[PDB]
Amino acid sequence: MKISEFLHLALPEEQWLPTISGVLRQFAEEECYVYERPPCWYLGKGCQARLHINADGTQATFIDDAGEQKWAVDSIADCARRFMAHPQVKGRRVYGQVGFNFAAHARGIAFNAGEWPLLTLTVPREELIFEKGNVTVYADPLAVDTALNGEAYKQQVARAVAEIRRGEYVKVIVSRAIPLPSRIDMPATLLYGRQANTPVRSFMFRQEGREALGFSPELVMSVTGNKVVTEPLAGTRDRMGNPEHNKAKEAELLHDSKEVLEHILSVKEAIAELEAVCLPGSVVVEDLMSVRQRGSVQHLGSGVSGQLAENKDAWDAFTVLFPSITASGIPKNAALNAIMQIEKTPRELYSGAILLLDDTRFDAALVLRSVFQDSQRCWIQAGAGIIAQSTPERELTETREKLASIAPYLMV
Amino acid sequence: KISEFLHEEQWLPTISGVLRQFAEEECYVYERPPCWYLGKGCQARLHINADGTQATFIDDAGEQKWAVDSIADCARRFMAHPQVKGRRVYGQVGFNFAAHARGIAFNAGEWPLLTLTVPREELIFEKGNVTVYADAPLAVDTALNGEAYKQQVARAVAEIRRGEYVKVIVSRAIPLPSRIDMPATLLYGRQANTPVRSFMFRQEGREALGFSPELVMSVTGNKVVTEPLAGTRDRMGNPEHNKAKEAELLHDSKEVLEHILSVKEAIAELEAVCLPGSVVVEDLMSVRQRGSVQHLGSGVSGQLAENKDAWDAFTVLFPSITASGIPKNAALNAIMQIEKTPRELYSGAILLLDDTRFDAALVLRSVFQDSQRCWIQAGAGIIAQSTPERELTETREKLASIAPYLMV
Ligand SMILES: [Mg+2]
Ligand SMILES: [Mg+2]
Repeated sequence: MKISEFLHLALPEEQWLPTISGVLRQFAEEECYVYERPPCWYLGKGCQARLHINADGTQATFIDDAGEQKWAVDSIADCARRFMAHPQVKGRRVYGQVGFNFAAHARGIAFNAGEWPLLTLTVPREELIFEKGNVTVYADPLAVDTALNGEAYKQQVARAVAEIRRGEYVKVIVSRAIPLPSRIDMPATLLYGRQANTPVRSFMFRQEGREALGFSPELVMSVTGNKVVTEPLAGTRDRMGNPEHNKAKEAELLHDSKEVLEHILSVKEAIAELEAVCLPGSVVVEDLMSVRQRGSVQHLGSGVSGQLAENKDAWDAFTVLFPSITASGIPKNAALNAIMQIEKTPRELYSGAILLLDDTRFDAALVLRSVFQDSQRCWIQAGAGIIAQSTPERELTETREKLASIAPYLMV
Repeated sequence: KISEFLHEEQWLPTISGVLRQFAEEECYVYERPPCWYLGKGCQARLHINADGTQATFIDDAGEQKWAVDSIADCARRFMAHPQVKGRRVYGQVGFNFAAHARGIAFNAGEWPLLTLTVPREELIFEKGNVTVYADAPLAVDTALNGEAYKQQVARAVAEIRRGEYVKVIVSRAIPLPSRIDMPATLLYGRQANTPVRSFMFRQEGREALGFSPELVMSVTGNKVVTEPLAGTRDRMGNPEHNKAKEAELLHDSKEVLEHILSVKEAIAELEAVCLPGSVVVEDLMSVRQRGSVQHLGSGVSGQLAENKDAWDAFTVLFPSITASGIPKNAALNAIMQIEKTPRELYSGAILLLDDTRFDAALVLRSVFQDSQRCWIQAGAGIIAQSTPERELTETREKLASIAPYLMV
């Protein structure tokens, strides 16, 4: 039983995000969740009920006010379904994070565990929903050098290009972590970062000593009723200039054969993924290869949709779609294998998903253009789609173009 | 009126037989799985002459001249005519229809811009039955004159790289040593192909036959579909060869780019005539087997707007982007400067209109003959990245879909 209150803040638009970050500052050190899905910002505080999957997928724990329960881990998706069905959870927004290694675990691909949970789902104790200067309450500058270690990355890209030329796989996203000098101030980074971006969703969370914040450029998946959508963005140029340099870069992208190829190969794989969980004949491209503006960078983007088959649910669709093809590679299983052989730090949540599940929707945003901090590390991370035609130098520059989406706006 | 219903392997042979038995008679043959249609004679017809200056309507009662300010409106008038309404109509649309509909100036050829015919008799071949309704291979050298075509391609590449337009189909006509036996060529060529539609028409001393690899348009009720194919490799080797060429096609950046450029234009074309938000890609860039060649193919669909009919959709979609170019009007003008023989029906459409459809097949992989010329024709979509030698070879791969099956 939660009490609710509605407040009209007589606030100008300019003050809406400043007010949201100011609330977040008041949350201090408490566990919390922030999700932007226009026209709303959803803020959760504390933990009423949580599902926790540990880093190697061997232990599932359900926690609520009756205590901890261990659940069987025969399928993480079944644990998720059990969570969502629970009396503590039905009819409440659930805030979730899914780590990169959830994929290897679901697919029976051996992997070296990182430190972060594979999956968590949380119902918060308190919530604030901001919309157009109204609020509903439910209650009971860093300098970072993105050029550094750029040499070792070019080598990783070389290896990938060489492995693609040998036929091992067709596309792989190779990424790099940039260790940061200190922990960051989440509220301020959210404020400055967000105004410098135009993401499909924004998020921030703090849970069990781990935090992340980011400006998600695309959906892994959205399900509303029986309709499932995925939004592959792939093929990039900067937009770090005048409207003229940007338009020239847009033009240079829409017609560059290499980028078009990398885009369309990814879209075809997304179609194939949806066809696995959808009614025959229902999978269509609703928007084909249009340019999407994302702060420092612009990308070719497509929207693909289908109707879920009678025997499939949103967790089946999620398991197939995860991680985004555009953040992993083609064929997906081969690219996942390659990422674990080429990359030398755990991705953790990078290239994973942030979830908001509610009455009408299962919403899953791709974790890119994000910052991560825990007891051991504080970092940003960005990657690039590598294909046969890729060259190490362009791909290093491309990772810098993407890092410029967040790195300038990291605040202490 | 059904007259006879007499109970597949014998269908082609029978069609050939009609064509032979009743030569000197106008005949229209159309394949749309699971049926073949054959029309004979002429109960009513609309004829648009080669420069689009005269529309003639003919029925039994005689001949009429109709106002020809809009060819589409003439076609609509024919379709609502009391002698036509409720009957299947067999049609053809020449390349220069587009120029005319678009108010682009053109040099007229010899063939009609548009004909629509209601036959006097019809045979329908469906599920082991025919239903009757009533009131030597010639050797062709496809290498000859390739140097002239390569200069044509080089000129288009030059114009594209100057920014004059993005894509154009440059084609070449191959004059044949003799007239061909249409019904035998139909039989022999059909067996060697897997087209989306087949046709053979004979009308007013002109004949054309072919194995259409894609639809310009199909309208069924309010749903409009178009089927751009673009991006080609041979399928003329062993299955190992052919599967390797299919994989090479799916990953060749030049082919994928020329394909997606075309698909995006087809989307834009459908958006011009469909309900906002209804236009989708039902099939994105899958390989389509077409005899000597395999192609990247997409299927694009939409719901017609309340104020648009199938003729509005046809005039936007014609000729196929994949047989003309991008932007379409600029490409049409380029074709008219670059090519030196009239396309006539090449890159045009064959139509079948009935109770449950407006179907329009793209005219490629076809042979043509009249009182003056006997020829086959094939082209290639040229973009900034094209190589004249490759495009020449591609035309020869395409021509191999019909040239080996030309029967005298
Ligand atoms: Mg890229
Ligand atoms: Mg081609």
